[PDB]
Order: sequence, then C-alpha cells, then structure tokens
Amino acid sequence: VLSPADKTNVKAAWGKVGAHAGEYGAEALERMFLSFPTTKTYFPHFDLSHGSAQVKGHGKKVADALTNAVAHVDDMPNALSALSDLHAHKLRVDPVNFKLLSHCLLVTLAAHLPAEFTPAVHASLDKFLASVSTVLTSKY
Amino acid sequence: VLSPADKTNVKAAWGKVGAHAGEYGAEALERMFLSFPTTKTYFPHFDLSHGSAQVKGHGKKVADALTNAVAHVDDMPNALSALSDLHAHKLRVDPVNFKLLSHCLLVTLAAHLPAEFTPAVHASLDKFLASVSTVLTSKY
Amino acid sequence: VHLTPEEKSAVTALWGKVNVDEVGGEALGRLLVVYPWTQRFFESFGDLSTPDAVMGNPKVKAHGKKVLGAFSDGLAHLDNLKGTFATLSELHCDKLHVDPENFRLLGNVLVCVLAHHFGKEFTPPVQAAYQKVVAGVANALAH
Amino acid sequence: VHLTPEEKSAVTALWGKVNVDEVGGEALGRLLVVYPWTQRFFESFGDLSTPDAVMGNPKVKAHGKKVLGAFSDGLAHLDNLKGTFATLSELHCDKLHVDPENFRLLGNVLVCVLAHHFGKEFTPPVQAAYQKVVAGVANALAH
Ligand code: HEM
Ligand code: HEM
Ligand code: HEM
Ligand code: HEM
Repeated sequence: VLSPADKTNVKAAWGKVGAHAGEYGAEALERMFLSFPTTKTYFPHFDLSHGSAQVKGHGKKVADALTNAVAHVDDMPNALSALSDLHAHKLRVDPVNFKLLSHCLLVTLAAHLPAEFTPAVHASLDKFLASVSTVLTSKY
Repeated sequence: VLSPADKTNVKAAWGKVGAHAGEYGAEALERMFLSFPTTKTYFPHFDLSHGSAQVKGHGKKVADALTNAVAHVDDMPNALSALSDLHAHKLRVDPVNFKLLSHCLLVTLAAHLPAEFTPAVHASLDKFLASVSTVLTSKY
Repeated sequence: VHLTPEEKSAVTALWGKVNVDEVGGEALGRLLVVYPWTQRFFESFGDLSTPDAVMGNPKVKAHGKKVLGAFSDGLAHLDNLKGTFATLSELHCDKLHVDPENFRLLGNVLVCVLAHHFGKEFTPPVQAAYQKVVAGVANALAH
Repeated sequence: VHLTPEEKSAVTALWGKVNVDEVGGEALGRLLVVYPWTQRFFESFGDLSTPDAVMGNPKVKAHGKKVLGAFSDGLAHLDNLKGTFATLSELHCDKLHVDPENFRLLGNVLVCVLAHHFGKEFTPPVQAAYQKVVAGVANALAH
C-alpha cells in the first residue's frame, strides 16, 4: 500500500525523468539482459545486442507504460489491466524477473539523476515499482 | 490483486472454518514456532511451549483479525490499518515471517479441512493471505 | 539435512504410508495451479487451463511420479543431498532455467499435500522435520 | 565468484575510486530507509526515524565502514568467499538471526549507491560484474 508522501515523490521523480524515459528504459533492459542472462529467455525473437533497435523500441514501450502507471497510480489495476493480462495470462513471467527489472531501473535512475536520487526518492521508487510488478504478475 | 472468484472462494472457506478459528490459529502459530524457530524471536515475553495459554490467546487474536479481513476483503488497507501500524511501525516484522505464517495457516487448513482444500481454494487462500501479509508489512 | 533419530523415524513411517503415484502428481498439479507462471515450463504437457484440467493430466501425473521418486532418493540419502541432486541441479539450472524459489514453492506444496492427506497424523513436529527435509532438497537443487 | 580478467580489472579500478568512509555508510543508511524492517537489528544505533536522521547517524556511518571493509576483504578473495565469510556468516546466522534475503537487499543497495556515485563511469558490464560479486558475497554470508 503506497503512502501519500511516496506518491508525490515518484510523481516528481518521473516528471524530472521526462523525455529521457525511452533511453532510460532501453538502458534498464540492457542492464537486465547483461547482469541477469536468464531474463533473455523471454525474448527469443529479439536481437539482444548492444544498441539494438528492438531493445530500444521495447524500452520506449516499457517507459511509456511506466509513465501511464505514474499518471494512474491510484487505479493501477484498472490502467495496467491489458499489460497484466499480457504478462500474467500469456507470457507468464516469473515475479523474480520483475524484481530484477525494477532493480535495473533503479540503477539506471541512480546513474542518470544523482541529485534526484535521494534516499526518500529511492524508497518511493522502490515501492512504486514493487506495486507495478504486483499488478502485472497478478491474474484477476 | 484478487478476483471475484477467489474472493468468494476464501469467503466460503473461512465461513466453513467458522468457530474453530481460534484453535486453528493457535495450531498455526505452534507450527510456525516449531518449524521456523527464528520466528520465536518476535515473542521473547511469551511462553512458547505446547498447550500454552498465551499462544492460544494470540492464535485467537490472529484468527479474529483474519475473520475481519475476510469480512472487509475489498477495503483491507483501512480495515487492517491498526495492525499495519503495529506490525510495520512498531514490531518491524520481516515479510518472510509473514510468508512462513501463511504457509503454516495453509498447512493447518489442509490438515483440518481436507474436503474444502481443493486446489482452487488453496490458490485463493494463498493469494488472500499474501494480500493480508502485504497490507500489514506496508507502512503508509 | 540433519535430523534427530526420532524425527528420522517419524519421517520414514509417514513416507511409507505415502501413495507416490497420487501425491506426487497432485503436488505438481497444485504447484501449477497456485503458481500459474510455472506452466511456462510444462506447456508441452498440454491442457493446463483450469484446475480440473491440470489435476486430470496424465503427463502431470507421470511427472509428479518422477518428482516424488527424486524426493524419495533424497530421503534415502539425507546426508548426501548435494551429491544426490547434482545431475538434477545441472538440468534445472542450465537446461530448464528454473528459479531456485520455485523449488521452495514445490516443497511447500508437497508439505501441504502431505498435511491434506494425513490430517491429524501430520503433527507439527512431523511437519517441522519434513520442512527441513524439503528445505535441504531445495538447497541441493539450487546448487 | 568467477569473473573474466576484463571484469576483474574493471571491478578493481572502480573500487580504487571508491570513498569507503562515505559509501559504506550511504549503503547502510539507504538499506535502513528503503527496507525499514532492517532497523530492528540496529535499534541500538539511536535515532533512525527520518531518512535524514538515518543518514546523519555516526553509528550508521561507522557500521557502514566495517561492512564495506568486509566487502573489500571479500573482493580481495573472490576465489575463497566461503572461507573468508565464515565467521561473519556464523555471527549473522546464529547470533543476529538476519534473513539471507536481507543480505541480497544490501548488495543491491550497494550496487545502487555505486551507480549513484560513478554515474556514466558505472557501465552495464561493470554493473554485471559487480552483481556477480555481490551475489557471491551474499551467498557466502548465507552459508
Ligand atoms: C515494470 C515492469 C514492466 C513493464 C512496465 C512492462 C511493460 C511492457 C510493455 C509496455 C510491453 C509491450 C506490450 C505491447 O506492445 O503490446 C511489454 C511486453 C513484453 N514484456 Fe514487459 N514489462 C515489464 C516487465 C517485464 C519483465 C520483467 C519481463 C521478462 C523478464 C517482460 C517481458 C515482456 C515480453 C517478452 C514482452 C513481449 C514483447 C515483444 O514480444 O515484442 N516484461 N512489457
Ligand atoms: C499473517 C497474518 C497476521 C495476523 C492476522 C496477525 C494479527 C495480529 C493480532 C490480531 C495481534 C494482536 C494485536 C493486539 O492485540 O493489539 C498481533 C500481534 C503481534 N503479532 Fe501478528 N499477525 C500476523 C502475522 C505476524 C507474524 C508473521 C509475526 C512474527 C513472526 C507477528 C508478530 C506479532 C507480535 C510479536 C505481536 C505482539 C503480540 C504480543 O505482544 O502479545 N505477527 N498480530
Ligand atoms: C523442488 C523439487 C524438484 C524435484 C525433486 C524435481 C525433480 C525432477 C525430475 C526427477 C525430473 C526428471 C524428469 C524426467 O527425467 O523425465 C525433472 C524434470 C523437470 N523439472 Fe523438476 N523437480 C523439482 C522442481 C521443479 C520445479 C519447481 C519446476 C518448475 C517450476 C521444475 C521443472 C521441471 C521440468 C520442466 C522438467 C522437465 C519435464 C520434461 O522433460 O518433460 N522442476 N524434475
Ligand atoms: C553482504 C551483506 C553484509 C555484510 C558484508 C555485513 C558485514 C558485517 C560486518 C563486517 C559486521 C561487523 C562484525 C563485527 O564488528 O564483529 C556486521 C555486523 C552486523 N550486521 Fe552485517 N553485513 C551484511 C548484512 C547485514 C544485514 C542486511 C543486516 C540487517 C538487516 C545486518 C545486521 C548486522 C548487525 C545488527 C550487526 C552488528 C552491529 C553491531 O554489533 O553494532 N548485516 N555485518
């Protein structure tokens, strides 16, 4: 259950993320693929090399989904329902992979926005990403 | 995120649990203490022997909390808020202990209600207990 | 896995009364139902949509028989779990890419199935002994 | 922990640029803030309510210095992590009763702190090598 304070923190953090969301998401996906190669098994049709256009497009998609989730933080199961069906019913992704991707997103945010990455913002983003991972994993 | 199907499943399962809730919760606590002795560190003032009145009373308390959570399944964050503050702000309980207690509750329910413990009811109860564990662990 | 002599005696006596062909399959089916993301590994089995379709799958029953056979080997050699489960650990880590948490999940589901079948006989001490047995088996597989 | 020679060279060069006295305490404080249940083990450190009170605690800073020194000792002995972290594993298991998952959490927080400091210099390959290093350290502590 997200606190009201952490909600404002994640809203401000992703607002300052702004227009670099696609590049940040592509870099987070690249970090996840490099440091957790078992996550690559969910993309057997992809080209998972460095600078891949497919990875860049998927990072853009993930970033837009995260932006929508931020904009609809109080009604996430409704806003993210098509993604929940995709990841839970069809893809059937292990939640450990969601944890790994959330960590890689946090690492990318830390590396790109040092000033914005205060401990409170870090905790808020961690809780927000955990909430997002819960909705996509759950089948309802 | 729970669905109407598993909501009705957990409601029926706990309704058929009924008046044995206190002894079921006491037995679940005893199982947790016996199989996961690290959980005993949260009760240094208790007598954690077999047949203990303190354990029986705490099992009754946990069972009544589960009953009211079932009755207010759609509004858990607010119904369980005093318990959330107790477990998260004051006691600072690791969520792994919540997972262990949920497992021991499932084992007790399996051992005492064989007919009711169908795979669908088992999955519903697992998800309901996970949701309850998230609200108590979360600080908001 | 280190067990007391009484715990070992209790574990073996309950294990003798276990119907392998049934309980292995229902443990696997309950795993697939409760944790639906585990059906990714068993898509080749066939119809796994509904709980009744999962629990009525002969492929699921046969694989549960194999899994319980592996579990029984661990009970026979609790002092050499790491060497007993080396080949299975290699297969699950390098060929199947199964997360080590799923081993603990399957062990807990097996404990729940044993409790379901034995009722009063599956007392809290027996459950504790079986809990550390399945924890050791999961750790051996995760190596 | 098995690393390529290039990965080992990159890990060591970044480690030399690490300010131990600051980043160890930063990682410990961020752990205590992000995962507030970990304050149960450190309630003897004084005021740990607000994030700024956690990050401004000299006891937290000193304990972070010791945890980073153990991480450096482990890094110097990547081929003998289990023998290096035996006494610490005993202390954290038998005496402190800390969960194995909490050690993985602290490793991830340390990786996040390293990324926050190095920024562009931290690179996905360097991060992957450091992830393998901290995973090995956590596994050694969890033994
Ligand atoms: C916060 C976490 C995540 C978000 C916001 C997210 C978002 C998305 C989005 C927006 C799509 C595109 C759907 C479409 O175009 O119809 C997608 C597809 C996909 N996702 Fe995720 N995802 C997340 C986590 C994960 C993880 C951890 C994995 C695997 C380890 C994963 C595996 C996939 C796959 C395989 C696809 C299919 C893409 C394709 O076939 O081109 N997702 N996700
Ligand atoms: C999982 C569902 C749980 C429920 C429904 C639950 C419910 C409760 C209730 C109703 C109380 C009594 C509060 C009061 O009387 O003011 C309580 C207290 C307490 N709970 Fe839980 N609890 C759960 C999990 C846990 C776990 C897993 C632990 C530790 C491993 C734990 C540790 C405690 C402690 C130490 C107390 C204080 C009791 C005392 O001091 O007498 N709880 N809980
Ligand atoms: C935790 C204890 C486990 C034990 C004792 C065990 C045992 C076994 C055994 C003996 C086999 C060989 C089957 C054969 O030779 O035909 C096998 C294969 C397999 N295991 Fe497990 N397993 C465990 C956990 C898991 C889990 C949790 C999963 C998935 C979530 C899994 C996925 C598989 C798959 C996909 C196969 C291959 C099935 C096939 O080839 O048809 N295992 N396992
Ligand atoms: C990779 C992970 C970790 C490493 C390398 C590490 C390292 C250390 C070191 C070097 C000490 C000092 C021992 C001494 O002075 O004799 C220590 C003590 C301690 N650790 Fe950790 N630690 C880790 C994880 C954790 C975590 C996650 C927690 C709590 C959630 C924790 C709780 C403690 C406590 C309470 C002490 C004693 C503090 C005191 O005596 O003042 N440790 N650890």
